Amino acid sequence: VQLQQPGAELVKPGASVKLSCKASGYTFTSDWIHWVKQRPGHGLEWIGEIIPSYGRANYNEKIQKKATLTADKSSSTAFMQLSSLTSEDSAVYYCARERGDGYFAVWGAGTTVTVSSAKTTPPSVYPLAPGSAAQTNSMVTLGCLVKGYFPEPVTVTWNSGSLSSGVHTFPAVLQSDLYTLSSSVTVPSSSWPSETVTCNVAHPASSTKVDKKIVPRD
Amino acid sequence: VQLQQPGAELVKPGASVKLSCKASGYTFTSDWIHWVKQRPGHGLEWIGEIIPSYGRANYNEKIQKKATLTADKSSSTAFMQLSSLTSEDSAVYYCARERGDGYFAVWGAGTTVTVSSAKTTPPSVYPLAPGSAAQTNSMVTLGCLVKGYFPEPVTVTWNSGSLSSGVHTFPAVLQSDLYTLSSSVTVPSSSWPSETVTCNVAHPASSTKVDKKIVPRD
Amino acid sequence: DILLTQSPAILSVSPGERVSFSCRASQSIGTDIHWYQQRTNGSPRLLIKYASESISGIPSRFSGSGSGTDFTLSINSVESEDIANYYCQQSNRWPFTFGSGTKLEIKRADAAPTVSIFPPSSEQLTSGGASVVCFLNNFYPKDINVKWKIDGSERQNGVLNSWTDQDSKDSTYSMSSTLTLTKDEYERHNSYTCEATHKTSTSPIVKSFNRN
Amino acid sequence: DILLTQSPAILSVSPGERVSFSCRASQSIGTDIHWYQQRTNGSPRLLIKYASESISGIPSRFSGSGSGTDFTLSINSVESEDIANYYCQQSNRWPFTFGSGTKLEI
Amino acid sequence: AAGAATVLLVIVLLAGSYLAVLAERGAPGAQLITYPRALWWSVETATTVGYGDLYPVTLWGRLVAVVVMVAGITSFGLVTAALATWFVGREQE
Amino acid sequence: AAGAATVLLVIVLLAGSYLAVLAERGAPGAQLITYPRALWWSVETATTVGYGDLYPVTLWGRLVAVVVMVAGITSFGLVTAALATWFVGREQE
Ligand SMILES: [Ba+2]
Ligand SMILES: [K+]
Repeated sequence: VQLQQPGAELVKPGASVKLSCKASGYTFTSDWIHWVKQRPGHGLEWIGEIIPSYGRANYNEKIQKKATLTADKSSSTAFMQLSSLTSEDSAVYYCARERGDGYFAVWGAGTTVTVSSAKTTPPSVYPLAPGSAAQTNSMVTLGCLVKGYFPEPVTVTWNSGSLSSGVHTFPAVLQSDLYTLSSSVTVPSSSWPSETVTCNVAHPASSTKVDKKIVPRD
Repeated sequence: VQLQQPGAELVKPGASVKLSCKASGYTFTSDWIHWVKQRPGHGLEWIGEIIPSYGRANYNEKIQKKATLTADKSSSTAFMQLSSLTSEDSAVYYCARERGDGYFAVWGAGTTVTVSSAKTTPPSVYPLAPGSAAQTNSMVTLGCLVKGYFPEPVTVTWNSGSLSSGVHTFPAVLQSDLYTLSSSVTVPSSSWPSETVTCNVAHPASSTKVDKKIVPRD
Repeated sequence: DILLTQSPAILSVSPGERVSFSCRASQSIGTDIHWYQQRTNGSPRLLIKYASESISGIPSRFSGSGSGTDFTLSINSVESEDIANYYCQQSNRWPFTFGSGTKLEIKRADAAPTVSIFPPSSEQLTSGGASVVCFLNNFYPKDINVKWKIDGSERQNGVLNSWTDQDSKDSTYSMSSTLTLTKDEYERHNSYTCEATHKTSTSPIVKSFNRN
Repeated sequence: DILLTQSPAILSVSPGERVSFSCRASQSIGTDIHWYQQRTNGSPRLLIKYASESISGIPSRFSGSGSGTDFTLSINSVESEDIANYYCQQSNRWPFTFGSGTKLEI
Repeated sequence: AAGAATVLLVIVLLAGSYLAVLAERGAPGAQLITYPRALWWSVETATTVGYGDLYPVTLWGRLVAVVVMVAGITSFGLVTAALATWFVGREQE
Repeated sequence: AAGAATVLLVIVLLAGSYLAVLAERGAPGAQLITYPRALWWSVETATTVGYGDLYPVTLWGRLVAVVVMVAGITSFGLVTAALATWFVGREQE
C-alpha cells in the first residue's frame, strides 16, 4: 500500500480535524501530494496539493478555503487540516502522489469523514445461517448482519478475504442515528459445513474488528 | 501503374491476412506509404502510414488497431498485416504514395477484402445475344451474364477494352452465398456481326479469367 | 483529429453550370487542404492540392479556393464526366484526415429507357437453370418500374433487379433484371415479358420473347 | 479552471462490444488528459496517461485516443469487470481539474 | 572553459525548470506546471528560440525566467563560442 | 572557415528537417509533419527568429530541436561572424 491513510474520522460541527497520509515506497524530492474530495454520489473535487520536501502548498481557488496542508519531511507523512466543519464537508478524502508530471499515479484508500454531533457506536454482528428446513441446492447462500453502528464505514470480509467467491455487501441503511448493512456469500453445499466460513467486520471509526463463523443452526 | 496491389482477398473470420503494394516508378528516400480503408458505401478511412526506407510506421489512433505495417526496402513492395478479422473489416484497401508533402499523389487500384467462412467459387459466364425476332434498330444491345461467383469482385471488359463505347456493368446481387451481375454493350447494327464482339470476365479472388463472344443465335 | 465537414452531402446541378463544394474544418489549417475525385469503381484521384494549386492532367474546369477553416472546390462549367464523389483531406496536423465526401448529381433532360430482353443462352440451360435477363438502359430520372409476365400472368417472384449509379458519359441511369428459375420450370412456359413503367411514357414499354 | 465535459452521463452496452467515452475540454489542452477508473467502494485507478500512453498493469482492452479539445477512452471489447465510473483529468493548466465522470452499465 | 560553461548552463536549466514549477503552480492559468515541460521551457529560454508555447505568468515565474536568460544566455554565448573553436579548428585541419 | 561553417549548418538544417518529420508524425496534434515546413522550421530555429508558427510537441521532436539550436546557433554565430568580416572589409576598401 503506497499511500496509506486512516479509515474514518468523526467530527462535531464547528470542530477541526487533521488527516494523515503515510507514504511508503519512494520519497522523491519532486513529489507532490494532492487531496481530492468525493462527496457521496458525486465526482472528485481536487482541493489542494503540497510539495513536502520544499514546504509550499496550493489550494483550490473556487471552494471555501477551509483546509490547510502540512508535511513531515522525515516521517514521509503529510497532513490536511480541515477547520470548522459543517455537514456539507462529510465525504471521502483521498491523497494522491503526483510525480511532477501531472497525473495521480498512486491513490490512498481514502478517509471517510462524518460531521455529526452523534455518538460513536461499534457495530453488532449476527450470523445468518439458513433455516433448519430450506432445501439445499448445489450452492448454499449465507451471510451476516451488521446492525446499529455509527459512523460509516465497515469493512466486511469472508474468511478474512480467502473466500471472495460470490460476495455481495449491501449498502448501509440509516435509522435514528445508527446504520445497518448485510453481506452475503455463496459456497458449494458440498464444502459447507465441511469447510468453516467466517465473516469479519472491521469498523475503523471505533477501532473495533470482530469475527463470526456462520455455523449451522445448533 | 504506379502503385500496384492485388485485386481481392478472402479471409475466414479470426484469421490474418497480409496485403501487398509493389511500387514501380521512383523509390525515394523520403516517400511514405499510406493505407486508406473504404467500407462499402462509406468514405475513406486513413489507417496508417509507413516510411519504408527508414522503417518506422504510424497507425490511426482512433480505430481498433488491428493492422501492422511492414516494408521491403529492396523490392519496392510494402505490406499490411490485418489480424483477427471480423465482417466489420471487409472493405477496399488502398495504398497511396505521399511524397512527404502531405497529399496522396498516387493511389493503388485497391484490394477488395471479404471476411466470410464461405467457399471461393469462380463465375459462370453466359452470352446474351438478342432474340431471333427482336427488330434491329440503328444500334444493337447485347451483353453477358456472370452468375454464381464468390467473393467479390469481377472485372468485366468488352473486346478486352477495345470496345468501351456504351457499356454498363450492373452491380452484383447476392443470394445464398454467391453473386450475379451483368454487363451491357451497344454497337451499330451495321458493324455486328460484321465485327466480332467478346466480353472478358476476370475474377481475381480465384485467379480465373474467361472470354465469351456474343455470336448471333446459331 | 481535425474534423473536415463537407456539406451538402449531395449536389444537383443542371449541366454546364458552376458548382461549389464546401469543406469546413474544425480549426484553422491554413491552406493544407487537398481535394480528390473518386468515381464509381475507381480509386481516388488528386484534383487540387494545397487548396489553390492545380494538378497537371486535370481539366482547367477545376479550381480551388479558400483558406483557414472555409474551403471550396469549383467547376467553372459541368459535364457528365464529373459525376463522382469528392473528398477533402487535411495535412496540417497529424493524423491526416478525410472529409465525409460529396456526391455530384446532374439534372438533365428526361430520357426514356432502351428495353432489351435476353433469353437464357443455350449454354446456360445445359445445367439446370435458365435466367431471362432484361436491360433498361439510359433513362432519366432513375425512378422506373419493371414488371415481369409469363404468358400474360404477372410473375412477381424470382426477380433480381440491379440499378447503376448515375452513369458518367450521359448522366443517365440503367437497370438489369435477372429472372431466376430452373431449367425444369422454364420449359413449361411459352412467353416471357418485361414491362417498364417510366415517367416518360404513360404507355408502358414492353419487350417479350417466345421460345416457340 | 479548464472545464472537462464527459457526455453521456451513463453508457449502456451489450458485453464484448467496443465502448467509447468522450471528454471534451473548454479549450485546447494538447494531450494533457488522463483517465481514471473508479469502481464501487474503491479509490480511482489511473488507466491511461497523456491521452494515448498506457499504464503497466492495465488490460490491453483499454485504449486512449484524442488531442486538442476532443478526447476518447475506449475498450476494444467489454467484460463485467469494467463496470465502474470513469474520470478524465487535465494537467495542462493550473489548477488540475476533473471530469464529471461516466458510469458504465452492461 | 572547455566544457565548464556547459555544466553551469545545465545547473541553471534544471534549477530553473524546478523553480519554474514551484513558482507557477497556484497561479490560476499557468501553462508551466509540470517538471518535464518546465525543462523544455528553460531551453526555449536560454537559447532564445521563442517558439512561445510556454512562458511564466506569475512574478516569481518571470524572476526565475530572467535568471535563466541571463545565466543561460551567458552560458550559451560561451558554449557556442566553443563548439565554434574546437569544431572549426578540427575542420580547419 | 571561409564557407566551411556554412556547409555544416546546411547538414544540420536538412538532417534536422528530416528527423523532425520522422519524430513528429504519430504524435496526435503535431504541426511539423511535412518535409517542406520542417525545413523552414529548422531555419526558424537555428536563427533564433521565433515567429512561433511551428515547433515540436514530442520528446524526440524537442531533442532534434535542441540539436538544431546548438548546431545551428553555433553555425550561425560563425556564418554571421564571416559575412561580417568579408563584407565589412570589402566596404572598408
Ligand atoms: Ba531570439
Ligand atoms: K513567438
